Amino acid sequence: ALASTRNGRDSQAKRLGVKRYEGQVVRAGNILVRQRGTRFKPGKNVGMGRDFTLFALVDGVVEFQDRGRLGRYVHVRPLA
Amino acid sequence: PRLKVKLVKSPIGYPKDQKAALKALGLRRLQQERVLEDTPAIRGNVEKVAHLVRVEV
Amino acid sequence: ARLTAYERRKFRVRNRIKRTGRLRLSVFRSLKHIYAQIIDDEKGVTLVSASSLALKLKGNKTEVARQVGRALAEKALALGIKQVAFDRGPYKYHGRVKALAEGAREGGLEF
Amino acid sequence: MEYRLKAYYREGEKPSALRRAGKLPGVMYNRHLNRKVYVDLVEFDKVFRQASIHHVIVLELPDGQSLPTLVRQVNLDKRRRRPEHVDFFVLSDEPVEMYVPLRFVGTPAGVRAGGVLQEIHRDILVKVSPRNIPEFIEVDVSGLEIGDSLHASDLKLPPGVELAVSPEETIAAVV
Amino acid sequence: MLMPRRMKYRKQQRGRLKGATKGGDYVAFGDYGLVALEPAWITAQQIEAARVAMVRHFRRGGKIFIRIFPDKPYTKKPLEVRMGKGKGNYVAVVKPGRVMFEVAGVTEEQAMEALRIAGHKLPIKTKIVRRDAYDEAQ
RNA sequence: GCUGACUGGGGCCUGUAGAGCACUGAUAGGGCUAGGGGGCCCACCAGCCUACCAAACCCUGUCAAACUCCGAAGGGUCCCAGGUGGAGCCUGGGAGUGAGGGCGCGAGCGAUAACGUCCGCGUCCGAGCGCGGGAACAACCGAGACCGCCAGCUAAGGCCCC
RNA sequence: UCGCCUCCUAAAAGGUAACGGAGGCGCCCAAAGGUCCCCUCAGGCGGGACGGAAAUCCGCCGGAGAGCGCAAGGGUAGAAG
RNA sequence: UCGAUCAACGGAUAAAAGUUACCCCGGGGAUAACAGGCUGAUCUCCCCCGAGCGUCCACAGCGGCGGGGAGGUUUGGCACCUCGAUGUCGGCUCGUCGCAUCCUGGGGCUGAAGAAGGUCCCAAGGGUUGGGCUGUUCGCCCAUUAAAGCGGCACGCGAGCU
RNA sequence: AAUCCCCCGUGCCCAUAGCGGCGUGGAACCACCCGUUCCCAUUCCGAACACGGAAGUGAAACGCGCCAGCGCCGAUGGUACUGGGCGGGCGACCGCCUGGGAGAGUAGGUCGGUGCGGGGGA
Ligand SMILES: [Mg+2]
Ligand SMILES: [Mg+2]
Ligand SMILES: [Mg+2]
Ligand SMILES: [Mg+2]
Ligand SMILES: [Mg+2]
Ligand SMILES: [Mg+2]
Ligand SMILES: [Mg+2]
Ligand SMILES: [Mg+2]
Ligand SMILES: [Mg+2]
Ligand SMILES: [Mg+2]
Ligand SMILES: [Mg+2]
Ligand SMILES: [Mg+2]
Ligand SMILES: [Mg+2]
Ligand SMILES: [Mg+2]
Ligand SMILES: [Mg+2]
Ligand SMILES: [Mg+2]
Ligand SMILES: [Mg+2]
Ligand SMILES: [Mg+2]
Ligand SMILES: [Mg+2]
Ligand SMILES: [Mg+2]
Ligand SMILES: [Mg+2]
Ligand SMILES: [Mg+2]
Ligand SMILES: [Mg+2]
Ligand SMILES: [Mg+2]
Ligand SMILES: [Mg+2]
Ligand SMILES: [Mg+2]
Ligand SMILES: [Mg+2]
Ligand SMILES: [Mg+2]
Ligand SMILES: [Mg+2]
Ligand SMILES: [Mg+2]
Ligand SMILES: [Mg+2]
Ligand SMILES: [Mg+2]
Ligand SMILES: [Mg+2]
Ligand SMILES: [Mg+2]
Ligand SMILES: [Mg+2]
Ligand SMILES: [Mg+2]
Ligand SMILES: [Mg+2]
Ligand SMILES: [Mg+2]
Ligand SMILES: [Mg+2]
Ligand SMILES: [Mg+2]
Ligand SMILES: [Mg+2]
Ligand SMILES: [Mg+2]
Ligand SMILES: [Mg+2]
Ligand SMILES: [Mg+2]
Ligand SMILES: [Mg+2]
Ligand SMILES: [Mg+2]
Ligand SMILES: [Mg+2]
Ligand SMILES: [Mg+2]
Ligand SMILES: [Mg+2]
Ligand SMILES: [Mg+2]
Ligand SMILES: [Mg+2]
Ligand SMILES: [Mg+2]
Ligand SMILES: [Mg+2]
Ligand SMILES: [Mg+2]
Ligand SMILES: [Mg+2]
Ligand SMILES: [Mg+2]
Ligand SMILES: [Mg+2]
Ligand SMILES: [Mg+2]
Ligand SMILES: [Mg+2]
Ligand SMILES: [Mg+2]
Ligand SMILES: [Mg+2]
Ligand SMILES: [Mg+2]
Ligand SMILES: [Mg+2]
Ligand SMILES: [Mg+2]
Ligand SMILES: [Mg+2]
Ligand SMILES: [Mg+2]
Ligand SMILES: [Mg+2]
Ligand SMILES: [Mg+2]
Ligand SMILES: [Mg+2]
Ligand SMILES: [Mg+2]
Ligand SMILES: [Mg+2]
Ligand SMILES: [Mg+2]
Ligand SMILES: [Mg+2]
Ligand SMILES: [Mg+2]
Ligand SMILES: [Mg+2]
Ligand SMILES: [Mg+2]
Ligand SMILES: [Mg+2]
Ligand SMILES: [Mg+2]
Ligand SMILES: [Mg+2]
Ligand SMILES: [Mg+2]
Ligand SMILES: [Mg+2]
Ligand SMILES: [Mg+2]
Ligand SMILES: [Mg+2]
Ligand SMILES: [Mg+2]
Ligand SMILES: [Mg+2]
Ligand SMILES: [Mg+2]
Ligand SMILES: [Mg+2]
Ligand SMILES: [Mg+2]
Ligand SMILES: [Mg+2]
Ligand SMILES: [Mg+2]
Ligand SMILES: [Mg+2]
Repeated sequence: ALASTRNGRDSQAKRLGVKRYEGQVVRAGNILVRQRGTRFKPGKNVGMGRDFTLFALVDGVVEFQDRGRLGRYVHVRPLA
Repeated sequence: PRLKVKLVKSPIGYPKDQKAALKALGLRRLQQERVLEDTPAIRGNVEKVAHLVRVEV
Repeated sequence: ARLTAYERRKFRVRNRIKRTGRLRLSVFRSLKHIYAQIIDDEKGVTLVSASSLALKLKGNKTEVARQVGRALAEKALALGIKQVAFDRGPYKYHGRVKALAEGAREGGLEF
Repeated sequence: MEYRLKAYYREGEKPSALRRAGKLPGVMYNRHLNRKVYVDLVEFDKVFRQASIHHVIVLELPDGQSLPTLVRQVNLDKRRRRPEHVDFFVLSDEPVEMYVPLRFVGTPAGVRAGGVLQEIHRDILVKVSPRNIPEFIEVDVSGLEIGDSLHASDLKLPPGVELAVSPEETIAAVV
Repeated sequence: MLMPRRMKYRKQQRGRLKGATKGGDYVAFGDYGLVALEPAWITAQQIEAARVAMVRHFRRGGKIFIRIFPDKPYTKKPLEVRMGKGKGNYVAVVKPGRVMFEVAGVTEEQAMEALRIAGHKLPIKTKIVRRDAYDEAQ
């Protein structure tokens, strides 16, 4: 309807974002980024799960890469 | 060399990190003079609280 | 029309290959010749080379191709290289490009 | 007809102070130079009411050189609407774009006294070699009738130099 | 009256009156301006009050520019208390140093005595201005 | 058992303030122009004039929580240092609390009302109705009361008399 | 009005209230799924029988405004279409 | 692997609607109705501007559209003391104060000949009737009058009455 | 063999590499080109993809230059805003200190740069 109130909803926050930043040490499996579209693409030693979710493939440290119109990139550098 | 930091004004009513700071200079009561090295970390806290304690070299 | 069919399928197959992260056995083929170049990316660097040009052979372009494959294996295997992935570029795996690849086993392989 | 002001230099000396001081921060530049300068506000004002990015201002300043500037920016701060700072462009001989005022000459010249006059531009932007700078532009066009839009090159083009265009736009009309 | 057609959203949050006019402010169309010394929500009905005072002031003659527009919807409840928002019931946000109004094609002594009337219809203090070098070229 | 708040350096994350108009929308003045509002000459396709309608388009000029070509200060997190503190982490025993309030800043609701209401970050009262200033006054300024002193220096605020 | 999703509020990490502002879900698809191979939009202008603002065809221009089963967001043609 | 609008969607039972002015207990000023308080949208009264009407027009008398305030008498907002009780409308009795003045006194202007009015200024000393109707306050009406004023005091006043 | 230059691949920076105009290149690379027997093709078409070729052409495409009309990049100075510290205003809001500091815009910039490998000249 109009007045009484037709509004009132909202959904739960999804706690989305970057979970490991540059030069943080990770282990195989650690998810690195939680995100909706392809907003960061998977890099070197980095997986992407069906919900667009990026994880470390290998132990290591995380480096961020901005490739211009190729988008932004997350890799894991071994010395695992 | 080293700085002489003395508490001249009460921290009552200033944000908690401003109080946390005087613990890093380990200043507790008022008037308290303290003598510590001039290095950038010890200088950071001294600056943060500069509206309370007065400094000298 | 921007960015042609050629350059799309071009990128398409490279990108897929480039993920698995092997050494890349890339294949250019002109209407006259057929060349093949084994690359390591992340160093952006070529390792082994083979051409119908620098080998100066001719007649039956396919048969010429099988040769520049064996030519590559032989030179390549000599540096330790055994496993790689076949780039196949913007070319149907068929004919001349097929032939160089099936001439590139006997030597480093899985094609 | 011809204008000069003064100018001084500065390095430190926070703008707020200078501005309290009756003076007026600004900068001097061109392809070969960029330099920090100030002027007197009350002095500058008298000149600029006249010159107004239309005529050339020759500065002065110490050394004493005398520098052939065009004023290419004035930031007035919006609350008090009064200049907070000034851009002084120094000329050398290479063509440079700029704004020439416009002399509308005639009577309404057809439909006289009259339709409505409607001047759509008091200026035009034109590329000009500094040496010859056409201090105004007589535009008559006694054709001057109801409804038309004169474009650009239908202007006199005082001898020196060409438009910074666009060749097709709206200068005036009557209705 | 003055009002948009077509809005994306019917109601919209109040927000602040913080700052200086941020554009508008330099006297672009006319010989004389009326400039805002204070912030305020100026109402479609105050604007039209001022516009008419001026045309009435000269001859049906002259030319008038306005140049602020009431695109911000202004809600009010009835004498109720609290359940939802709404309703109804338009303003233009106006910070200091903005040119509203701004006449042309009239004698200075006309424009100025009309702009004086005009600002008597406004919730804020105002300033009459003329035109300048300072209003540049563009 | 040195890892703590806080702080220095370095990296990465972000889309607010401000601003902008490239998107989505709104939007003032002018120009040029589709369709026509049909003045009409038709009442054959025609068909021209528009101080009315008008897309887009150009020029000037603006506005936006659910617009963004841009975008600070700050904020988060990790590394390396300082930092021995009624600091920190681990296991376990005992709780109480789950009516908060004022004020400052940033928002929403409200009427650019409320000693209004609802969140955010701080603070103080709560529990500092102990002390000094503000005439008097929880929360504004000053300041964290272990005991004693017929000694000194100051804070805020004050220095004509009370 | 009550659970779930999208946006804003939300003060550039996460999180964050109100009988604050706006919308959606309670399904669907044996192909709308897996893989290999190929292909690239919408729009505009010009040309073309029946064809009209639009059916199909041909040319040029068109980096994505289209599409991605449905709301919104993010994403996306170097594909997710 | 199936049976859930267990949708009040962390889902009391397999199984459930109303009424109480005939009501009761435990609590709450955590929460409504009265009054006060904050607020002042609404209300009453000023003031700015000044299109315009007024033959003409200095606004004699009016005053559109808009703007700024004052007062705290209305209707409300809020929910702050009071629910281990602050008795509620109206009348009667008894007043007292405010002044935004109903009359009387003194003024200016007038579209004031006189008389009589209009409007605004000063002024709170005193005065400000009796009746029909209705619980009424208000209001209407009759007959008079110098006039038949508007408010505040817990909509003054129930340990004073009704 | 290094060095340089041209071509061909193929990376990288991610428009200062872009659009448009102009000019230039076929020996060699490359392309278009000759054909459709064969492998393989077209919801029709050897257009595309594919093969077997080598007569011609640098027209298209591609490469290399040069033009600043567009596009893209873009200071310095000054403001806005602001961490932290203080004031002022009934309010809306405003100012000072210290530290950080845009966006628009102005001056300019730009018709790319570069790694590995080949082929050819040096
Ligand atoms: Mg959400
Ligand atoms: Mg204090
Ligand atoms: Mg902190
Ligand atoms: Mg602007
Ligand atoms: Mg209002
Ligand atoms: Mg209620
Ligand atoms: Mg005013
Ligand atoms: Mg330590
Ligand atoms: Mg950091
Ligand atoms: Mg903003
Ligand atoms: Mg826009
Ligand atoms: Mg915004
Ligand atoms: Mg930038
Ligand atoms: Mg340490
Ligand atoms: Mg503890
Ligand atoms: Mg415990
Ligand atoms: Mg509870
Ligand atoms: Mg609670
Ligand atoms: Mg609370
Ligand atoms: Mg303040
Ligand atoms: Mg409260
Ligand atoms: Mg409040
Ligand atoms: Mg609090
Ligand atoms: Mg308590
Ligand atoms: Mg405490
Ligand atoms: Mg007390
Ligand atoms: Mg006290
Ligand atoms: Mg006292
Ligand atoms: Mg006291
Ligand atoms: Mg106290
Ligand atoms: Mg103590
Ligand atoms: Mg005193
Ligand atoms: Mg958004
Ligand atoms: Mg957030
Ligand atoms: Mg935040
Ligand atoms: Mg956040
Ligand atoms: Mg619904
Ligand atoms: Mg099309
Ligand atoms: Mg067509
Ligand atoms: Mg899309
Ligand atoms: Mg969507
Ligand atoms: Mg969608
Ligand atoms: Mg989307
Ligand atoms: Mg339930
Ligand atoms: Mg529940
Ligand atoms: Mg839940
Ligand atoms: Mg059950
Ligand atoms: Mg019962
Ligand atoms: Mg009963
Ligand atoms: Mg009984
Ligand atoms: Mg009973
Ligand atoms: Mg009881
Ligand atoms: Mg009472
Ligand atoms: Mg009450
Ligand atoms: Mg009381
Ligand atoms: Mg009031
Ligand atoms: Mg009041
Ligand atoms: Mg008044
Ligand atoms: Mg009340
Ligand atoms: Mg209460
Ligand atoms: Mg409360
Ligand atoms: Mg009670
Ligand atoms: Mg009692
Ligand atoms: Mg009384
Ligand atoms: Mg009086
Ligand atoms: Mg009298
Ligand atoms: Mg009298
Ligand atoms: Mg009189
Ligand atoms: Mg008389
Ligand atoms: Mg009296
Ligand atoms: Mg009386
Ligand atoms: Mg009787
Ligand atoms: Mg009776
Ligand atoms: Mg009645
Ligand atoms: Mg009576
Ligand atoms: Mg009452
Ligand atoms: Mg009473
Ligand atoms: Mg009684
Ligand atoms: Mg009593
Ligand atoms: Mg009593
Ligand atoms: Mg770009
Ligand atoms: Mg040739
Ligand atoms: Mg030749
Ligand atoms: Mg050519
Ligand atoms: Mg720029
Ligand atoms: Mg700068
Ligand atoms: Mg500050
Ligand atoms: Mg900049
Ligand atoms: Mg270029
Ligand atoms: Mg290269
Ligand atoms: Mg070479």
